Amino acid sequence: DEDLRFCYDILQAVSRSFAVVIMELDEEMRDAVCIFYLVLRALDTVEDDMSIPVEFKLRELPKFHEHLHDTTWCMSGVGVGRERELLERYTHVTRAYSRLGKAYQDVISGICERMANGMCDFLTRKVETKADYDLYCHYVAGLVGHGLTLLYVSSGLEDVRLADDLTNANHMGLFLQKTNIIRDFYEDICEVPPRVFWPREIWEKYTDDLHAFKDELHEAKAVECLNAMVADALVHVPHVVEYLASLRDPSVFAFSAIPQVMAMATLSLVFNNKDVFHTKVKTTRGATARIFHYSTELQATLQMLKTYTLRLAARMNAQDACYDRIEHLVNDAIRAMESHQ
Amino acid sequence: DEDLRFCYDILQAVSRSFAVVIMELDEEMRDAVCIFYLVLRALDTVEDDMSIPVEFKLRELPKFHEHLHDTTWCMSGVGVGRERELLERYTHVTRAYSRLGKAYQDVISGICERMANGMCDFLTRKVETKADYDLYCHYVAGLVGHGLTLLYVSSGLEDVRLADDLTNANHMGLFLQKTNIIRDFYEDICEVPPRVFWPREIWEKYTDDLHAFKDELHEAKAVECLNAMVADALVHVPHVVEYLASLRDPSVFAFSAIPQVMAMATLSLVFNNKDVFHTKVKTTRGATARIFHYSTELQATLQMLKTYTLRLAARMNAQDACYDRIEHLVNDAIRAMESHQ
Amino acid sequence: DEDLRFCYDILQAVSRSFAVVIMELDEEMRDAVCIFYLVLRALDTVEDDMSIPVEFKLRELPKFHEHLHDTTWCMSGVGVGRERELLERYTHVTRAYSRLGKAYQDVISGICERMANGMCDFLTRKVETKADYDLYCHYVAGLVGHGLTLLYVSSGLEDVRLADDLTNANHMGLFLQKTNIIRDFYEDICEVPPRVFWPREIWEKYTDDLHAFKDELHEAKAVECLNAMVADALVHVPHVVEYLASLRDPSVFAFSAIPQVMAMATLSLVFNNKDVFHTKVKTTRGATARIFHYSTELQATLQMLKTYTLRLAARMNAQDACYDRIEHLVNDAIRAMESHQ
Amino acid sequence: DEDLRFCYDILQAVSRSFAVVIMELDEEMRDAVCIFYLVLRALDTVEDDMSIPVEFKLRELPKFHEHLHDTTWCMSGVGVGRERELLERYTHVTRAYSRLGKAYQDVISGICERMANGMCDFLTRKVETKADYDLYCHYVAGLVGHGLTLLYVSSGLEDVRLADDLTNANHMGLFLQKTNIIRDFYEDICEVPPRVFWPREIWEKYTDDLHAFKDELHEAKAVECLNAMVADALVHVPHVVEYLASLRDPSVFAFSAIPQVMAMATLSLVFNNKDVFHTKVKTTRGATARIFHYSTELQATLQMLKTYTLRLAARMNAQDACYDRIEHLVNDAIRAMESHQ
Ligand SMILES: COCCCOc1ccc(C#C[C@@]2(O)CN3CCC2CC3)c(Cc2ccccc2)n1
Ligand SMILES: COCCCOc1ccc(C#C[C@@]2(O)CN3CCC2CC3)c(Cc2ccccc2)n1
Ligand SMILES: COCCCOc1ccc(C#C[C@@]2(O)CN3CCC2CC3)c(Cc2ccccc2)n1
Ligand SMILES: COCCCOc1ccc(C#C[C@@]2(O)CN3CCC2CC3)c(Cc2ccccc2)n1
Repeated sequence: DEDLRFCYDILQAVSRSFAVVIMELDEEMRDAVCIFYLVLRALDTVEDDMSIPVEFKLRELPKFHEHLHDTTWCMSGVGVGRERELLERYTHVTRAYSRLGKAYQDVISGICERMANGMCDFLTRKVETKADYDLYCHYVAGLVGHGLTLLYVSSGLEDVRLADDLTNANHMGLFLQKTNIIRDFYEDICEVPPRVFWPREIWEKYTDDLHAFKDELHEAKAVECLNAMVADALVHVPHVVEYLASLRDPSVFAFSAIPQVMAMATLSLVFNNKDVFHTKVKTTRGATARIFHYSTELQATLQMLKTYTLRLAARMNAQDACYDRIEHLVNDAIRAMESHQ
Repeated sequence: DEDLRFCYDILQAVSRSFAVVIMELDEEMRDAVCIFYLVLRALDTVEDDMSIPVEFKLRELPKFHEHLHDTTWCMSGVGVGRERELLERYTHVTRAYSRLGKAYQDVISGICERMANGMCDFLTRKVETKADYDLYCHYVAGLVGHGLTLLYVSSGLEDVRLADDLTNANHMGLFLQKTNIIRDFYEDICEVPPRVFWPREIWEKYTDDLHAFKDELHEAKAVECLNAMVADALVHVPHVVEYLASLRDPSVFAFSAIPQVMAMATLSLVFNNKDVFHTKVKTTRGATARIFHYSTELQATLQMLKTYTLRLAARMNAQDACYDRIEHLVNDAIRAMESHQ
Repeated sequence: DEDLRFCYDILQAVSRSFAVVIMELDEEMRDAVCIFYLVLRALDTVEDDMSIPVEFKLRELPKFHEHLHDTTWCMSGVGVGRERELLERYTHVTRAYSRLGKAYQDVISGICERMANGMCDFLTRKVETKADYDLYCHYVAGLVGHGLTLLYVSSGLEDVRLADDLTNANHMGLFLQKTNIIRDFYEDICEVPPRVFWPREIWEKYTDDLHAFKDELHEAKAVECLNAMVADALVHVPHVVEYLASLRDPSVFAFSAIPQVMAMATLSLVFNNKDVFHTKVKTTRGATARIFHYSTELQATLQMLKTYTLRLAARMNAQDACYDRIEHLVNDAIRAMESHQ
Repeated sequence: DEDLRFCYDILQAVSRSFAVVIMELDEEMRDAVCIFYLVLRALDTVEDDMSIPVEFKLRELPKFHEHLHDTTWCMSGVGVGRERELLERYTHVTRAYSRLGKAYQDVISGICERMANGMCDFLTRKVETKADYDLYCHYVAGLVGHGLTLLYVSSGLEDVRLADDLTNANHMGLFLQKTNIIRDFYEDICEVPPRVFWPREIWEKYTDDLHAFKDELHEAKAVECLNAMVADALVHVPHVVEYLASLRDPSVFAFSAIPQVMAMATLSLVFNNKDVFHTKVKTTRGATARIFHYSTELQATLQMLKTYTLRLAARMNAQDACYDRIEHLVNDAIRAMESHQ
């Protein structure tokens, strides 16, 4: 019992936000998801440490998942804060892993490698085009979408058919990662070395240097560039709706809907707002609470996404460049929503 | 009309959950059970209220049922909040009561009296032996099983052969009560004054002072006594199944299954759980939602009780000495379960 | 009464359907047919445990029919569900046995033995050819035909000049059994350990791996392999009609016509259907409701059979590999039905 | 001492291909390689036997490596020829295993267990994609390349850095295992039941039924497919050239180079050759004698490899489909060789 407790204790300590949503699931579902998260967290931890040689990463990450069967493996000099204790006591994670159904072990191990390999691809090349941006997000978010979906099936809580086409599942992950990449633009831009995710194929149409946006000036394009990033994100919404409306199990739904609705609300805020280049754009605790409270069933869930979407569209002028691309990205979204009510 | 609307309004107020389950019954049977619950409720409001003297209770309780024919009666000095209001306006209960079929009225009175007496017995003495434990749960729960079963037969929805041996009916109520007694340990002991139900004949083998389970120091002995308790409740599982399998009506079944399935799920969570000693362990709103949805038919019900049963035996370790008492009990439970598939 | 009650409350607990058809019969024969069924199922239960030794079967099976007196018998560690209860409390079957007339008693014994050995012959061996097929079905199903036919005779209800030739009596059994083997495939293929009854001589022509059928990428050949199975079945049809036509007792006809009609209906549904490889295919409640209702006399029976035989021919087209063939088999069937109108 | 005798004895009886290259190793390292082989050999005998329930393999194969410490362990009746005698007296192995550098023991156990679970993972599922193919070859061959590589470093004969990247080592195993699968096509497709490894993602393009590759009628699409397989295998060559060129110890190089060269020689003979679909194409013993004699030095090895890679290419012609892909892969392997000269 000491193993699973260490997992949940470090989970809540390294990702309190997500640590709350995950408590929507129960029994073995939450157990697997918890371990699944920690593994990917450990993986990303190593891949994020810049004091680690590139080669070491290029040959260790690809076989990271192999340590999932070695109940003796662990690290000692890596990890930021509590992220350290996770790698130093990984034994608890792997030992808990070996208790999950053989079905859960595979999805986790499989995704861990696929993601790890995807990370190695970007450890040697920059993110220039949108394809790169969509592929990168697919590795750190999209695949996460695949894994979870494969879990709802292996659990028997959802219809086996939910895993034929994972396009939407991938969309579920992209909507979150992108909404995040946008908001967390300032924190990521100043860090040394600077971690950039915004594709040159999008910001180059606005500036020569990206780290020139902090400056209160150029603020006119910063917005236009930001909106371009938002629009690019509003593309996944329609698919997000489709994926949610395909969920039947109440537990699996709340765990899948809460993050999405939370993202749409986040976008409706960061959209067409300069304050994104200087500080953290967060939703009010009241909005956070309610979302976590009503996103238990489709209807009410679609009912909120529908609201935030309008509060996103109803914030720009026909003078703002994207009044068109958005006016459609909004209808396309609302449509999908209206087609399930 | 208005009396009924009060009873149903006070119901969801004093006990939401049950107020949702009771909706599984038809207006006919529902009106009776709702009043049956409020009677036993107002009765408990007197027993559990330590703010008043014992000579007041042993004076009022014994003749509580008699008040059912006095639509004027009411008590205005016992209980807290809602429950307190239930007594000050007990009139509505008796009102609607007089509007019930004689058959129902009598069953509600017989149980109210027999329970009232039982409460008095344990009102001037504690629970030391297991027999005490069982006998008590009988007076406050087992009898409810008898009453309900009698109401089912009386109504005609269930066959008369059901009331031949109220043994399994008693088991139904015991499984629920024991599960609650096991979960609300910390809450009941942090009561002023402390409320204890765990039979001395049991904790006596793990500590001389039950209050030691609150301190982590005795975490081992605590969880070791907790598992002993859970083991005591598993004895009723095989019987609960039999009773649920003897029900023919779809409405009565659901109303009888849901609670049982909710208890098993809860029992699988608090099993070998130490959190039980510092907080209240509960199922996820989503899981309790999945239970209300499928506890409509026997089979679907049996596989849920099965799953949760297997979950209980899984969270078990071979290292500790309770693994044996249980392994044997889980089999008798799963056996009886498969014994109907 | 205490013994038959058990025999009935148990019969009604494993084959709800047959437990409804058996009531078409008369008290004298019903009680007999009932015990006759139980004994056989009690037998199949022994012949169908995969967590039980082989040298236990024969050593115990061929002494099965012998143990049908010795009212002091019973097996405590056999099957699952109610079945094991039938064996752990087999006693009620042996006294209700003698309690019952003996003209039948001998028939039960005769087959009970024959069938048991037929099962022994196949325990270690398996089905490689259609010869193994028709043979196996003979022991488990065909013989039930001989039996029932015999019981019919000895009861004076049917002509003694009917137990002379038993060919058709075997066809009734094979048809019923073979139809179940086709419909209950996925259910059997998923048995753990696996259960196979399909002639190696047949699927060796549409594939090289039977378990493969679970696939969705072998369909085309899987269905035509199914068509072949159905084709093989339709060979008994003409002989089924003939038998039903000979029966002259209203009560004995219904009990012998419904199962057949139910089979033809099911067979006319599984034919050229892929759904058979991922779920059980069964007649709608309304369809089966009409079957029990009309299959009381010959004419009505022959008409439904025909109707269903004309729905199995409506699913195929010229492009089919068994098309021009089945039209032949479908004819031989109708011809027979049409020669009694 | 007497036990290593049994080990080498059995070794020379079971494996006639590797037995020679192993015997030529340096005593110390050799014993571990001998036992390492005998271990995997015992494991395989289990997976490759069709008289065992696959329901008990999945439950015990993953435990097989545990017996490596229990000198009293052995298996009663499984496997034929000498392989049977292998487990019956598996003690000689385990006791010889005991007296080996703990490092060697850890490597054998690790690979053994990992390979075992890989077999179970492929006992239920089959090879449909080119992923299942590479993954399967990985479990039963790539891992062997891992173990040996680990054993090399463990002995100190090779630099500790040889274990850094095990990707090339994996390529080593795949080149051998694949060449055999391609060469043993006929021998395998004519089994009871049949054995197949050629990925559907490849042959589904050249036929509807793989078995159709035995008829002179489908001789055209048979070869065209065989070429697809050869190309797939020719992908691992470049890495093979790299791994060999990384070995510094003569003993290790000879043992590693010979098998690789032999495979390429065999591949150059089966390529575009159609006798494969009915006979077992092989290298003349005089050729495998020339290879053993010269594959002791890098340059000599690279040379032989090149000339075998060249004639494999000088086999196809313009009118051949694979012509283009072969050139690329061939010249790709060539360049790798000329790179180390
Ligand atoms: C129904 O579809 C569900 C789609 C979920 O989409 C995604 C997308 C990205 C993430 C994430 C994340 C992290 O911030 C946490 N750790 C894993 C990747 C990164 C960095 C370390 C996550 C969070 C996540 C991570 C691991 C397990 C579950 C969920 N989910
Ligand atoms: C088919 O068998 C049915 C067995 C039902 O078993 C149980 C067991 C315990 C309870 C309860 C309860 C209470 O908390 C609510 N009130 C009545 C007894 C106590 C205190 C006041 C109850 C809830 C209950 C009580 C009265 C009426 C309906 C349901 N049922
Ligand atoms: C007028 O001709 C009548 C032909 C009846 O043909 C058949 C064929 C098969 C069966 C059957 C069956 C079982 O599923 C039930 N038990 C007996 C054999 C198997 C397994 C255990 C049965 C059902 C059966 C079994 C026992 C007694 C009566 C009928 N009948
Ligand atoms: C320097 O890199 C060396 C790469 C060697 O590549 C490979 C690839 C495949 C095999 C093999 C094999 C087997 O047929 C024999 N047994 C082990 C795996 C299978 C089945 C049972 C083997 C043969 C083998 C197996 C065990 C010990 C030594 C060699 N080696």
